[PDB]
Amino acid sequence: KVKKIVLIGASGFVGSALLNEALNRGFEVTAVVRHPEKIKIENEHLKVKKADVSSLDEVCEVCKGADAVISAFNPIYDETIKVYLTIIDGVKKAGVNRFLMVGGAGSLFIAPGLRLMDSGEVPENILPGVKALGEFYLNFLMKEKEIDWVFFSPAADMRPGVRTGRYRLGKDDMIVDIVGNSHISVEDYAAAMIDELEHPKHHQERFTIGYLEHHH
Repeated sequence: KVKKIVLIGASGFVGSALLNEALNRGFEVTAVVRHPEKIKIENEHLKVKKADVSSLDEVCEVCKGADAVISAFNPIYDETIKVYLTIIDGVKKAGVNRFLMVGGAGSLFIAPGLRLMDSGEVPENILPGVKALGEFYLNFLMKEKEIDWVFFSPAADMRPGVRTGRYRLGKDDMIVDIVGNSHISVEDYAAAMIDELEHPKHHQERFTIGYLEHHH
């Protein structure tokens, strides 16, 4: 079973949510962040380390021995795509067989043959980053066979909320509620990610999540 893991980019709303969810469930975690000072969690199953995510040798070194690696790394952008690659290649060179990545909603279908990125529904101010993340999955992950990867596409609108434990799990189509909105809490997204880590249901593929009920 999976016991020891490395969490790359264990900061921000998502990285922090994954960090706490994994420790609370008995995992021994090595969190890699740019600013260790921001983390004040006290637990004997936790190690905090700094690494140059853009350096292949540094990513490879910190992942050695791990049972699995989860990356929550974010975020011109041809440099970004380049970093997404260095991470997965660093993980493969370390010998780990399971890699889980926090994805985006851009590559999800909102209609037959139409992905969210190409629809115009994405806010102008974040389109560049959305496209780069979607392109990495589509043009790189989809051809990878030398590791068991999982790209987890969150709902179009993800923010801090409640850990309800109730939601729909999908594959490639965006999940929307009765009102037509696609959303999920950061806490519920993390709970699902650790569920996939603890009890594998997906292999070399992308899956997604979203609420079915609507808040009032």
